[PDB]
Amino acid sequence: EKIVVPVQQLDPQNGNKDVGTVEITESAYGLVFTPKLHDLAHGLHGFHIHEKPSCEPKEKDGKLVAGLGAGGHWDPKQTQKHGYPWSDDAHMGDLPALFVMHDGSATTPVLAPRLKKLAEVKGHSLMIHAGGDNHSDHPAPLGGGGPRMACGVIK
Amino acid sequence: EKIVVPVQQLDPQNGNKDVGTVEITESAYGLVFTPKLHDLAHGLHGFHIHEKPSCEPKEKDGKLVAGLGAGGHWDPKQTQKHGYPWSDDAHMGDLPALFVMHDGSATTPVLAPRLKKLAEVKGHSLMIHAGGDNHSDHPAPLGGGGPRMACGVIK
Ligand code: HEM
Ligand SMILES: [Cu+2]
Ligand SMILES: [Cu+2]
Ligand SMILES: [Zn+2]
Ligand SMILES: [Zn+2]
Repeated sequence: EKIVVPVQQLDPQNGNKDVGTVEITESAYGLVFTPKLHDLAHGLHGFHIHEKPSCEPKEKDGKLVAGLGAGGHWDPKQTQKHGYPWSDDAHMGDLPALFVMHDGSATTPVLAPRLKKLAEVKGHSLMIHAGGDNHSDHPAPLGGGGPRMACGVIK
Repeated sequence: EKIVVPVQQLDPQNGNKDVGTVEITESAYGLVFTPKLHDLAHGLHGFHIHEKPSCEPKEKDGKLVAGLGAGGHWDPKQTQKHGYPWSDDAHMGDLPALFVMHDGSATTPVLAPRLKKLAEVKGHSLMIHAGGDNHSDHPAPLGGGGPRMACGVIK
């Protein structure tokens, strides 16, 4: 089995852009997230599963915020702490960061060892942030991901 | 409890340079390699455990080849195939790639889900290549890592 997650670059004002897919598969050691993305900003990006199966924007402080409809990091165990993908004190949605090369493409797979079966992740959203991920809530909350750059619904 | 691996940039002609350490720790999901490196060439770099506890150069067909004293990828199960860290068909030494930022720093930890205890990696070497790693032997052997850029002995 695999899940093919369609991913859009988010722009609530001018309209989202299709940027490819991320394929989720089961390895013998956890779920593998294999990007097949194009036309994204180069850099190493925070990459997390968020709670709600939505990539819609939401209003906050008289501004429409991209991706905010996805809610927070997926946290079924209620750690209320952002962390490493191999830490049991981290949100279940915390994945290794996603690398976009200088040409805007992302093709480097990453493992989430705590996630074992595809059924676990259905009904949630897959988010790529503008910033990175130091896998801590310090010095910036949620790894320093910041704005939500691209998103797809996992189902 | 950790192994602190001292790492040098390899240059047989001009002399090696000290570039920091990589710390190895146990997690509940395998060994974690946490780099604390500086002044390396930027890029996504192949990162593997090699067979021999040496970072010395070795002459091959009349050329002194940096790091060749380390031997090949550590392959105790004899897969004879370079692959993903989460595949049982891959060399045991196959790690996720090492990110070196433009400022020369490497600080992004990676997981080896098939390695469980610190003792298993002692007596080997930790290699960082000039090239990348597509975790295949095609289109280039050994993921396209090419030359050996930096190394430390795991003790
Ligand atoms: C770990 C994170 C990063 C890695 C591994 C990385 C690596 C690279 C590599 C390998 C290249 C192409 C080789 C070269 O021409 O030098 C490159 C190009 C470049 N990178 Fe990065 N980079 C990272 C993050 C960033 C960030 C955050 C920025 C700035 C937003 C940036 C800006 C650039 C620019 C301007 C180029 C030149 C490509 C061009 O001429 O259009 N990089 N980077
Ligand atoms: Cu996120
Ligand atoms: Cu190697
Ligand atoms: Zn998180
Ligand atoms: Zn290998």
